[PDB]
Amino acid sequence: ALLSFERKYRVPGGTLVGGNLFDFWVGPFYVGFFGVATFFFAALGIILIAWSAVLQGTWNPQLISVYPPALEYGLGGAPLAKGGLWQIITICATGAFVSWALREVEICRKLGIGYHIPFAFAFAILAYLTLVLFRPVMMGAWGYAFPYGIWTHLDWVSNTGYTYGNFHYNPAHMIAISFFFTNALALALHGALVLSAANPEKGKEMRTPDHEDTFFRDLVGYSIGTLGIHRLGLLLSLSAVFFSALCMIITGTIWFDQWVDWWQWWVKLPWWANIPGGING
Amino acid sequence: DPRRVFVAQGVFLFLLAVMIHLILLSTPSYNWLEISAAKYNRV
Amino acid sequence: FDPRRVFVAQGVFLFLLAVMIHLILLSTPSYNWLEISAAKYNRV
Amino acid sequence: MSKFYKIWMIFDPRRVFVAQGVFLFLLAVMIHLILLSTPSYNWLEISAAKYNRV
Amino acid sequence: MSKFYKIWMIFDPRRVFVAQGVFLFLLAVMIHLILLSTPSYNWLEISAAKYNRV
Amino acid sequence: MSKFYKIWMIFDPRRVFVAQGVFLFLLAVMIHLILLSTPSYNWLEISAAKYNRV
Amino acid sequence: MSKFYKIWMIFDPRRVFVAQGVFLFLLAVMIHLILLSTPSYNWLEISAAKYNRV
Amino acid sequence: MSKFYKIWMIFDPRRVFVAQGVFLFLLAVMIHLILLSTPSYNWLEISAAKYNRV
Amino acid sequence: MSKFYKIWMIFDPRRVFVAQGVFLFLLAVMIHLILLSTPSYNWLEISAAKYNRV
Amino acid sequence: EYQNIFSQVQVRGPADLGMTEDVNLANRSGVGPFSTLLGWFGNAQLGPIYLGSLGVLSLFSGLMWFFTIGIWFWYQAGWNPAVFLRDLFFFSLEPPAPEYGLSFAAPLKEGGLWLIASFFMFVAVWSWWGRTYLRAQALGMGKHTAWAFLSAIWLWMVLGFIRPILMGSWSEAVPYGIFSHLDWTNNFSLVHGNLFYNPFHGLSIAFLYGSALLFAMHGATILAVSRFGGERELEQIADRGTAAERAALFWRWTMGFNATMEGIHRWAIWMAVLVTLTGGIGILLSGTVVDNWYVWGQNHGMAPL
Amino acid sequence: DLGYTGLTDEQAQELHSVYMSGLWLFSAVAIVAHLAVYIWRPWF
Amino acid sequence: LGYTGLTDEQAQELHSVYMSGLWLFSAVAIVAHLAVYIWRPWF
Amino acid sequence: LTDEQAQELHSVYMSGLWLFSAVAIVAHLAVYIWRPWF
Amino acid sequence: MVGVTAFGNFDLASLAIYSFWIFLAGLIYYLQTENMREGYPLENEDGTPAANQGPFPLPKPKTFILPHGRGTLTVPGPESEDRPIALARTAVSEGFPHAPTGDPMKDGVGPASWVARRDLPELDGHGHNKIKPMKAAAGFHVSAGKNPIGLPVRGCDLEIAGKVVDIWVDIPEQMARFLEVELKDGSTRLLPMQMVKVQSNRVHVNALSSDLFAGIPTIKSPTEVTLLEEDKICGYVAGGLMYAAPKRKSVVAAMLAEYA
Ligand SMILES: CCCCCCCCCCCCCCCCCC(=O)OC[C@H](COP(=O)([O-])OCC(O)COP(=O)([O-])OC[C@@H](COC(=O)CCCCCCCCCCCCCCCCC)OC(=O)CCCCCCCCCCCCCCCCC)OC(=O)CCCCCCCCCCCCCCCCC
Ligand code: BCL
Ligand SMILES: CCCCCCCCCCCCCCCCCC(=O)OC[C@H](COP(=O)([O-])OCC[N+](C)(C)C)OC(=O)CCCCCCCCCCCCCCCCC
Ligand SMILES: COC(C)(C)C/C=C/C(C)=C/C=C/C(C)=C/C=C/C(C)=C/C=C/C=C(C)/C=C/C=C(\C)CC/C=C(\C)CCC=C(C)C
Ligand SMILES: COC(C)(C)C/C=C/C(C)=C/C=C/C(C)=C/C=C/C(C)=C/C=C/C=C(C)/C=C/C=C(\C)CC/C=C(\C)CCC=C(C)C
Ligand SMILES: COC(C)(C)C/C=C/C(C)=C/C=C/C(C)=C/C=C/C(C)=C/C=C\C=C(C)\C=C\C=C(/C)CC/C=C(\C)CCC=C(C)C
Ligand SMILES: [Fe+2]
Repeated sequence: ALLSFERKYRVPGGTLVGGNLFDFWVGPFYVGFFGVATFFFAALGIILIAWSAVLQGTWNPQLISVYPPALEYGLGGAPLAKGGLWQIITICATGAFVSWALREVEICRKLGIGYHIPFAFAFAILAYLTLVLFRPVMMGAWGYAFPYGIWTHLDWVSNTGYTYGNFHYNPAHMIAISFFFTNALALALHGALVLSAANPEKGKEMRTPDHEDTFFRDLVGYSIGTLGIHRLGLLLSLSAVFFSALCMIITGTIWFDQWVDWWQWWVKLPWWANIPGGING
Repeated sequence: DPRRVFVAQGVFLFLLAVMIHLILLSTPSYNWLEISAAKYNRV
Repeated sequence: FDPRRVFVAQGVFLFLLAVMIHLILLSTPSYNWLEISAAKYNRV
Repeated sequence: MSKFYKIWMIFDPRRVFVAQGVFLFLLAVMIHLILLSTPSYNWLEISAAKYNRV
Repeated sequence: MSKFYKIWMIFDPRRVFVAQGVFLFLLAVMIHLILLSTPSYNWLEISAAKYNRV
Repeated sequence: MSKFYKIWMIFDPRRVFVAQGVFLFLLAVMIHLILLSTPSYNWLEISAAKYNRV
Repeated sequence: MSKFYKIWMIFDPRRVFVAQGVFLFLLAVMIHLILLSTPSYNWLEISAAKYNRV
Repeated sequence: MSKFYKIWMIFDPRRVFVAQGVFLFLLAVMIHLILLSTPSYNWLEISAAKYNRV
Repeated sequence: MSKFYKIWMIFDPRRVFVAQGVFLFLLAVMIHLILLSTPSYNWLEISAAKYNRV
Repeated sequence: EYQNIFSQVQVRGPADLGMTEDVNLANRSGVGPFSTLLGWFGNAQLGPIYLGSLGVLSLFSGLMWFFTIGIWFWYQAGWNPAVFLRDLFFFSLEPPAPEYGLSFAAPLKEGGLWLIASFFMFVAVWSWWGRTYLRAQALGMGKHTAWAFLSAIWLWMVLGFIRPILMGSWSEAVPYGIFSHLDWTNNFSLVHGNLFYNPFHGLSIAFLYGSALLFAMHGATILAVSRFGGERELEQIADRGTAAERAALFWRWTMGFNATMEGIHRWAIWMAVLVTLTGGIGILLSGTVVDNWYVWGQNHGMAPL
Repeated sequence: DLGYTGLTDEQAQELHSVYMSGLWLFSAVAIVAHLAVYIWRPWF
Repeated sequence: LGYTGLTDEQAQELHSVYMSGLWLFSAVAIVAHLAVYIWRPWF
Repeated sequence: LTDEQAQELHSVYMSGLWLFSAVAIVAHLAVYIWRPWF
Repeated sequence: MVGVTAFGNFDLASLAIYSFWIFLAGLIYYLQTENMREGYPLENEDGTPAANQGPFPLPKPKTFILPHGRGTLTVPGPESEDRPIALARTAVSEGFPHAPTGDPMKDGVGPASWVARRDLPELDGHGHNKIKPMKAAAGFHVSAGKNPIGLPVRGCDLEIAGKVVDIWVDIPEQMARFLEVELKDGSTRLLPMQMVKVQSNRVHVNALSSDLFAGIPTIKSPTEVTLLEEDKICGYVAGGLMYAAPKRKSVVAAMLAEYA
């Protein structure tokens, strides 16, 4: 039912809409107005994906695919069987994600903590909306969004990437990838450091934050601190997602050619554009 | 801070001089070494 | 100005600039002492 | 030139000597690889052509 | 050259000897690999072509 | 050469022996892989060709 | 060779035995896979060949 | 061989037994899959051929 | 074999029994799926052949 | 609202030389300068760094690796500083051609230097791993960092050493160069069919996305409960406070389950380690067992045909 | 009495005996199934 | 040696029952190996 | 550990080591006779 | 070894993927088991154990040996909270809020909650106190940004309830922790830095108003702060966000309240 310590926190108030209409729990889950909304949307979306499985003709979970409308339909509606189910599922998913963020706001708010978590979830929501809503609308058709399938949206990724050659040459792409790799590195180092401090050589006393700073300063020579590492983690993840959204919003919209052709500008800069030798020329 | 300003100024002056010399060396003309080679039959 | 930091920066600067100048000379077909010597002494 | 010795009241000998050793080895490696890269002064190929090893 | 020994009043023997061992092994591996890379002085291929191993 | 033993008043035996074991094993693996890489001295191929196993 | 036993006043038996077990198993797997890779000494394919199975 | 028992004054029985069980099961699965992979010793295919099933 | 019972002074029965149940179920599913994969011993297809269901 | 993203006022005093158990301080250097720029985000103090036997080994090997690649880049530009400036991202130190196989008989100029640089890189990385282990040991801490680094090293070794040996060719390792190694990645994907249909590739991507997810989640949670001293985590493990409870209750009321101040770091370390673990397995299987992953996916219920 | 699990000698013997009775029952059912399959269609 | 906690007699008893189990396992393995070898040799 | 403990442990180790070595030599001779590599 | 199958389509790719599925299930079980060391067993809203405990059993206990001779913490263990909670349940059924009986902030329930930690200061690595006022620390000085010492302190109702005297810093960590804010009562209160907005002329506190500045739990000793009283101060300052919402002069709050 309740954690040993949970009861002193289960108080009324701190909710955006609906007073105490839905200000109650179902098991551990806090419900709220936006919890009601998000349960509705999630349930409807999962059901409509199952109905897509029925219409398509497979029950293999890895072959179920809900394709967006084809290019000729433009930005209008499509029949449910050939593109409309995708649109309804997209609306359901957007509503579910937004309601989840607002429910998180309500919970953060009943507990008296900052709103960093719904903040950071909004970044992922905006990346999803970039892929599904902003770019296809800016670009003319719902057919540029990805299908809802486990292995068929990878086909969308591959085709979109190879439309512009090697997508590795997108520069915002490189920045986003560097942020992702740095984020994974920092997460591994942080988890390892805290665990090694709390679980020292075996039977000797528990370590202190001073030991963590000492270890990492011995390793490379500059410890960032606990507050520093948590700030850096939040910012690395958010920067990665932001640059992903940027690299995809500019693709097919202001850049239409091979991306190495973008990299071509530095090579042609006046004070080396003509020299013989090297890779280029 | 005079120290930071002086370091930035020195870096700026040197980098700008190198850029200007490189711009000159890029052009077929003004390339003192190469026009000297043409003059003195170094081919 | 700390004399130690100034001296280290000056040494790095002088050496790096000398290397850059030597590389610029070696880039040109002329002034490449090794290669013009090879042409002179029939090293081909 | 006589009182250049006062550089050692400016610089700690340990750090200077480590940096100097690293610099000298790196420079020697630099020059040896530059010589090896050119078809002439690549003493290996030159000996190989002289004694007809191929 | 007689009083080079005072280098040991500058440098701790332990650190110097570790660095020297590392340096010497790395240099030896360097030179052996350089010799093995060239078609001549790659003593292996030389031995193979001398005894008609193929 | 007689008083080389004083190296053990410089170096702790435990650390030296661990490093020496690691070094010797790595060197042996190095040389064995180099021998296996060349068509000759890859004793496996030699033993396959000598007794008509192909 | 008589007093090699003093290695155990240098090394803790537990750590040495764990490392030795891991090393021995890894080496045995190494050699078995190397044998399986070559068309000869891949005892599987060979017995198949000898008794005319497939 | 008589005093091998003192290995248990080195190793905790619980950890050793868990590791040993995991190792033995993994090795058995290894060897069975290796046998199944080869056209001979794939006892399934062999018996199906012998009794003319398909 | 008589005093194998002392294994239960080594291992907690609860954990061992959970692990054993998981292991036995996984092994049974393994073997059944292996049998179903082969054209023979796929009892489904075989019964389809015997009674001419297809 | 103050968001705790940047410090709004800084303080400093005497430098902290660090704890002093079982650590030889002859090898620890002196504290460096304080950075006001780095102080707006985390600690402002730089140094002191420990310089041991493995430290010197790793520094030497890594410096020679970097220098070797640089000297090859200089040769490859014709010794022209302007060409080096303009083609810095296009230069490449490429491994031997396939016809040499695994032999060390490749001439200096189609891959002898690649082999030399690779040897230096090998020594540098393994020395750094040993240094991580020993720095953890000196302070009486656990070896978790060493094992996470070992996962990263596993992927690195598979990419550069183990897979070329299995395929019997040095030509299938990764060239040293920015755009060249990106093209190596793309061409590896093209040659083996889609890596998108490599299941371990998909798992690796799942755990990289999960790393970004989990670490945004955890950074946001700790910054949200930093008003109760939540960033001081070792002490919250030692003596649970209200920050830990509020974090646990947020995640419990949000998704039905929560973690501990201690246990979220087990989640974090495993989430980050599995990336390179599954990646190494996938790359090792790639080409050695499967050479067309799309067909494999068709055969395994993954692709429609 | 190693006490790792806390059980005593008699408890250990009782639990092991009932385990082994279950184990041999499982084994007997497995042997019956194996004989049935072998008679139905041999794999040797 | 004083690394785990057991005495001499406990060590001998545990090792003896282990080795009885080990030789039982080995005997079953030898029977299986002979059966397979007779059925189809690999040498 | 003391001197006597060291000698006892090393002696039992070496007995195990030579047993392992003997089994290895028997296996190597069997393989060599079955199919030589020299 | 490219492409031979042991059975069906099963090869090393398949063996590896299934082995990973098994390993992942085991790892998930282990991770949750480690995370069941605080807050369990589960309990009803009336304190008695629940019929629920979950599919995952509790792990075996492990012991942390605290540094500086503080003792040992062994988990999981018997958890009580060694303090009375002033709440009354709203409904007879479960999953409903418990309303405060008296003043919510100040009995310490809800967002104003606190935990009975050890009434001792946390120590740095060397044994001294970890957190310390500027005057008690030797060598520390405000190093960048707007020095808050000497500025007035304004509450959420646009009154000034006191003004800043000193900064409490965290010695090894080298960062400011509390504002010592002194009232024209003359006694001093502690302000967490992450709850204060330091401006050019003014230190704004969105959490509290003037009349609530006096209620902040004061510190036992005047150069040190213990963990208990840090919870106590932080919990009240933070619970001020909901429990001082009425008294607050926010444009958007008045906007919505007038509409509502
Ligand atoms: C019986 C029937 C048979 C059944 C068979 C099936 C069994 C099913 C099992 C299902 C899974 C169950 C749960 C598993 C996870 C459990 C984790 C855990 O318990 O943590 C406790 C424990 C917590 O320690 P602590 O309490 O915090 O320390 C306190 C001490 O004071 C301070 O202690 P410390 O500081 O000294 O730390 C020491 C310890 C603690 O480690 C940590 O601190 C956490 C670090 C996490 C990262 C570790 C991964 C590093 C990867 C290394 C290299 C990767 C490449 C390997 C190649 C890939 C495989 C081909 O270090 C380690 O354990 C890691 C050693 C890594 C060596 C790997 C060598 C190659 C693989 C060999 C397999 C055996 C590995 C060791 C097993 C025994 C370990 C004692 O941490 C561990 O022991 C880690 C467990 C490591 C498991 C194996 C790692 C690799 C797994 C490979 C998966 C491959 C799947 C198959 C796909 C391909 C197939 C073809
Ligand atoms: C067309 C290109 C192909 C493709 C080809 C490949 C290939 C090929 C590989 C990957 C790999 C990966 N790809 Mg892919 N990839 C594609 C599409 C994607 C997409 C996407 C949305 O489209 C994503 C998210 C990913 C994501 C990923 C990662 C999950 C994974 C790499 C893990 C990692 O961090 O490695 C980076 C980490 C390392 C390499 C470890 C380094 C460790 C060492 C110790 C570091 C030493 C540092 C050295 C000494 C330098 C010192 C510097 C100084 C100290 C400053 N790929 C397509 C299908 N991808 C890898 C993988 O594992 O695949 C299974 C891989 O090899
Ligand atoms: C109380 C107030 C009452 C006021 C009533 C008076 C209002 C009158 C409104 C009349 C028309 C309103 C126009 C709306 C603006 C549309 C922009 C436009 O220019 O249209 C051109 C396009 C025409 O597309 P086209 O492809 O046919 O032609 C290209 C456009 N040209 C050539 C003209 C440049 O139409 C659209 O953009 C369609 C967008 C559909 C928006 C539906 C969103 C649903 C809400 C949920 C969103 C979140 C999830 C997103 C998922 C969406 C489904 C997958
Ligand atoms: C690809 O490579 C191929 C596969 C071709 C070749 C591979 C080769 C590899 C190298 C093969 C490796 C084989 C290994 C080395 C074999 C090892 C065998 C031995 C070490 C396994 C041990 C088995 C013994 C087990 C069965 C023990 C059983 C005993 C239990 C029944 C109970 C006893 C446990 C305790 C002591 C009992 C009571 C507890 C106390 C309180 C008294
Ligand atoms: C690719 O390269 C190829 C593979 C081609 C060639 C590779 C070549 C490499 C170099 C081969 C390397 C071989 C190594 C060097 C061989 C080493 C062999 C020896 C060192 C291994 C030791 C074996 C001994 C083991 C079996 C010990 C067994 C003893 C146990 C049974 C118990 C004894 C333990 C303690 C002492 C007993 C208890 C004592 C009490 C008092 C506590
Ligand atoms: C002016 O500047 C100077 C010249 C002074 C220096 C500047 C240098 C700059 C230009 C350096 C540039 C460096 C490049 C850009 C770094 C790029 C690195 C790339 C991105 C690395 C990516 C992948 C490499 C990994 C996968 C390599 C893995 C190989 C390991 C597994 C070790 C391989 C083991 C070898 C093959 C064993 C061989 C053993 C001996 C016997 C040869
Ligand atoms: Fe943390």
